[PDB]
Amino acid sequence: KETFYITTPIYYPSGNLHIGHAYSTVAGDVIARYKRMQGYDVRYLTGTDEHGQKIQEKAQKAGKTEIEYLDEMIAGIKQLWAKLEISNDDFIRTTEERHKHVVEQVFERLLKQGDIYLGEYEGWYSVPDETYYTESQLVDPQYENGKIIGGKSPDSGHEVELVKEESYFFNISKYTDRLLEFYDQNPDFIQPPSRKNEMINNFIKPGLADLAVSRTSFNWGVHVPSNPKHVVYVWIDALVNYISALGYLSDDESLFNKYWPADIHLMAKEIVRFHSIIWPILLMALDLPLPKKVFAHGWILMKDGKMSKSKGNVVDPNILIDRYGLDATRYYLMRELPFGSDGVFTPEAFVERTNFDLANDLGNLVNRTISMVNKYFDGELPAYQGPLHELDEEMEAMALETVKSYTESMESLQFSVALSTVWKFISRTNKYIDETTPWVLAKDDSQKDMLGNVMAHLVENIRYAAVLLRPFLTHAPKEIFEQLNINNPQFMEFSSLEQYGVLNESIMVTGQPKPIFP
Ligand SMILES: Nc1ncnc2c1ncn2[C@@H]1O[C@H](COP(=O)(O)OP(=O)(O)OP(=O)(O)O)[C@@H](O)[C@H]1O
Ligand SMILES: [NH3+][C@H]1C[C@@H]1c1ccccc1
Repeated sequence: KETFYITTPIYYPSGNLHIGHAYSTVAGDVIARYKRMQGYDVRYLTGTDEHGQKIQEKAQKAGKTEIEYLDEMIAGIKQLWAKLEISNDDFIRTTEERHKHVVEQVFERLLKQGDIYLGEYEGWYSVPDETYYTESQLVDPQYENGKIIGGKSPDSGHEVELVKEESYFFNISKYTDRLLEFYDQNPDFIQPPSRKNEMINNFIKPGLADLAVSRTSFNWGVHVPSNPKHVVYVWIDALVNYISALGYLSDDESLFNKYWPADIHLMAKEIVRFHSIIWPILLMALDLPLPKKVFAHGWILMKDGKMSKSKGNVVDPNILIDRYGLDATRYYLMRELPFGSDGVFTPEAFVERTNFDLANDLGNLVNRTISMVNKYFDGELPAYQGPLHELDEEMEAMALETVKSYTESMESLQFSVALSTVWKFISRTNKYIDETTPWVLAKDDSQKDMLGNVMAHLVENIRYAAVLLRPFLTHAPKEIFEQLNINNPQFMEFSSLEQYGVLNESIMVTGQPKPIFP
């Protein structure tokens, strides 16, 4: 079996996760499930970014130890992934020894190699962004005798603080030409490629400054073994999760050798710089292969901009699932919000997706079909014979073309296009009923064969849609197979879509049709 390794960002458990976090984790889940159905040996990693002042200050404010705070927050996150039915193969916490020990080895190795040297970081820092800023990067900067003496982060808009402490530096500047050479040789590395140029212009052109990779002013993080008063910079700590979770630097590196390098790192656009500059340079310094692709999706937006945990301008996925069901929540996120751009959430757009696409187009397609099979054939769906109706040959071709087009969208992580292409077919299947007017055929017994043929095409079309939706919807496909009494597990797999009309034996469909949705 060919291997496929996909990761989400490990999220800061600094508050309740929102549909932004759900998008990343569902998107990763869809690709994992898709890749498993394609016959790949899949590992899907998610986790939590638990070190740094951002978390430590949240714990102290809550009046709790960092670890009690974190266990309570991680509990909330793991409840959400369970409810969203995320098929992640592992959950990595940066507070785990399997992670901390790898971060220790990596730092000690880069110190020994001389990539890391002791200095002092004197400059601006955003605790909420866990990001170093130059004075020119600050928004609403404050001037005093012609000097910038304060300002806000350009990312979060939180006030930055002045840092002046002993710090270990990683000489990332000497890897600049090698990184630019890598981009020249691998121009498809960031997807979509429209994110690459802004990142090079913003972060490499001005000159790769040496990265402050340790702190002495607080103690919540991995301690530098050779200099324990130093704590590893949360972003060095965090990035290592992708290889630490595979048992890199452990006795048995079988998981590492099998799944590294990662096929896809998922993220939103704001942390591309960490995954596209610092991460590849760190991997160069450790002499490890680079990730194959960074897939950076857009932001889910509200009326007041990017949906943000710290801001509070949020939509809780727990509310959406409890109120409208899981299928509607997963469908909305993947369909309404194209991967390669930003998208505004509205409750109106959510209910329209939920009611018109799921309940009406798909839900009513299944109900119409089973109702007619029960009415005309007393529940005995006649076996597929061939394209007996003059519309069938062309529709059977559309079924195959839907699978082909769907595949092309899925391989480029164009989830919204894959789903749009499936719904074009679901719409055409509904239109097949309107065109064939099977109620007219039910009159004479001379048309009983053709009526059977129409029923067999409706059901095979539904089966195609159900199989293609298995990565996206975890409830609807199983419910559809149950109600149609399709029990062959092979007829739920991608290979069964290779030739139209697999149901060549008669089937008793459910005598008690229930709504597929919610
Ligand atoms: N608005 C959003 N749209 C899409 N994905 C998002 C959004 N917000 C967060 N994410 C996902 O979570 C990642 C950022 O993780 P993080 O824990 O920093 O969330 P946050 O809401 O931006 O945090 P905070 O508001 O506390 O700064 C993104 O890279 C993406 O994977
Ligand atoms: N904003 C931080 C969550 C993202 C992250 C950093 C490094 C590795 C994985 C995830």
